[PDB]
This record gives sequence, C-alpha cells and structure tokens, in this order.
Amino acid sequence: IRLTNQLKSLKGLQSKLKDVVEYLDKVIHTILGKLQDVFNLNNLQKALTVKTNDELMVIYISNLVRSIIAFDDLIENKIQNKKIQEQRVKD
Amino acid sequence: SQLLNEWSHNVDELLEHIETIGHLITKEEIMHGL
Amino acid sequence: KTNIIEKAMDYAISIEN
Amino acid sequence: GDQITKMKDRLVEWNDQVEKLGKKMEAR
Amino acid sequence: ATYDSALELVGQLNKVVDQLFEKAS
Amino acid sequence: NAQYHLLVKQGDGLLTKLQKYGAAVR
Amino acid sequence: YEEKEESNLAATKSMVKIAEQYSKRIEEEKELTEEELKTRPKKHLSETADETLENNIVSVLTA
Amino acid sequence: EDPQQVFDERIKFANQLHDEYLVS
Repeated sequence: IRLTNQLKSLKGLQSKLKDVVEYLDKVIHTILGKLQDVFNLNNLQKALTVKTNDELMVIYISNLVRSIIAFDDLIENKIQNKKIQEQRVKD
Repeated sequence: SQLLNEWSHNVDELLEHIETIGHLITKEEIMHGL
Repeated sequence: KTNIIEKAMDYAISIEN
Repeated sequence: GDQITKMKDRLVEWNDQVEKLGKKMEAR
Repeated sequence: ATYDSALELVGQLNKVVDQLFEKAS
Repeated sequence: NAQYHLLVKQGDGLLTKLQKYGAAVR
Repeated sequence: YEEKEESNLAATKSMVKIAEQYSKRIEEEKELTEEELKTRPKKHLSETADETLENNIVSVLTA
Repeated sequence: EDPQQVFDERIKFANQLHDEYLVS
C-alpha cells in the first residue's frame, strides 16, 4: 500500500513537470513559486540522515525484541500441538 | 531525540508543500485553456 | 541505504508470517 | 525570467530524483 | 532506557520458553 | 558509540538465550 | 495522491512522537510475556506481543 | 552505518528463531 501511495506522489511530480515544460514553451506563476519552495525544503536530508541513522537503529532493536517475543509464543504453540498429538495416539 | 523531532517536522512540512504544489498544478491546467 | 530498506521489508514479512 | 530559468533546471533534476525513488519501489 | 527494556523482554521470553520445555517433557 | 554498543550487546545476549531455548525444545 | 500523502503524514507524526510510543510498546511486550507465563491469558499476551512488534515494523517502514 | 548493521544482525537472529519455531 505504501508503495502505491509513493508512486501516486511521484506520478503527480512527473505530470507536473511535463505541464511546466509545456507551459514554458508556450510562454516563450504561483505554482512556480510553490515548486521553488519545495525544492529548497535528499541533499538536506544528508546531514539530517545522521540523526535518522541513530533512530533507525533504535527501531531495528525494537523489531528484534518483538521477533523474540513472537518466537516464544510460537514455541508454546508447538508444544501444545505435540501434546495434542500424543493424546490422539493414546486414544 | 532533538534532531529526530526536527527531521519529522521537516518531513511534515515537505509533505504539505508537495500537496500545495499538486493542487497548484491542477489550477494551472485550467489556465492552460485560457 | 536502499539495500538496508529491502532487508527490513524482508525481516518484517518474516515476522508477520 | 532569470529565476524561471534556474527553477526549470531544478525541476528537471527533481524529476530525475523522483524517477529514482519510483524505480526502486518498482523493483521491490 | 530502550536498550535496558529490550534486555528485560528477552529475559521474560526465556522464561516462557523454559515453561514450554516443562510441558514437552 | 560505546554506550550505543552497550545496548546492542544486551540485545545480542537476549537473542542468545532465546536461541538456547529453541535448541532445548528441539 | 492525497490519500497516500495522508498515510505518509501519519507515519511522519508518529516518528516525531515514537519515544513515548516506544516505552508503551516496551511495556505491552512485557505484558504479553506475562500472559503466556500464566497460561504455562497466554493467547492475550501473545496478541499483545505481536501488536508491539507490528508497531515497531510500521515505525521502521516509515523511516 | 555500523549501528544499522548490528540492528540488521539482531533482526536476522529473530527471524531464524521464528523459522525454527515454524518448522518445528
């Protein structure tokens, strides 16, 4: 779902660019200003990424913990299944 | 934590900017006809 | 960066499963 | 007009960037 | 704190595992 | 980096214990 | 495009806040473990643990 | 980058444990 959303965003840009190009050709306003602002707002992320890296590490650790918990419950389930099988055999 | 709160504020600004641009593009389309 | 992201996606999928 | 020229160049670059992101997603 | 919390969770999980082993036996 | 490594180490420790339990189950 | 942005936006505003949601997902994780222990309730605990993991995964994807 | 690698490693271990559980 996230991917589809991202694609939609990029799609707008692509189409937007095409429109701009055509617009310029014809010319040869507000939208332009808006675009400029967006531009000013990955490059910058570079320095910001430094921090993101630290936070990514934290959220990786959390995921690992969750995985462990899941494994625990999984083991219990397996044990239960085994017990059931044994009971059936006895019957 | 400080840099994190700035990063996700930046992201939220960038998003809004994109939305505006998109909307603007729509308006431009109408101008094209003009 | 991209590779790392892909790795996370896989790990997540595995967890979900 | 001068500013427009610079903006245009940026736009072109931006598109290329977006394409990269999209490409990655498409791959996944 | 995050790091410590995770450590605790791990411990708990270990306990659960031990319990399951009991039943298996 | 040291501090960060500390937390990472602990996480690894727990992971080890979990693995041990799995082996015992098998 | 808006719909997609909306989802992303949420992802972003969660990433600002995640330090408190971390500490409440740490607790939840512990809760699940407790439940399982009791069973050895267990199902409930397991569900809680799964939820916590899911929340972590969603935080990673956003990043 | 180093930290990220460590995290990824942990995630791998978690997955491995899950696999063994599922296979079991």
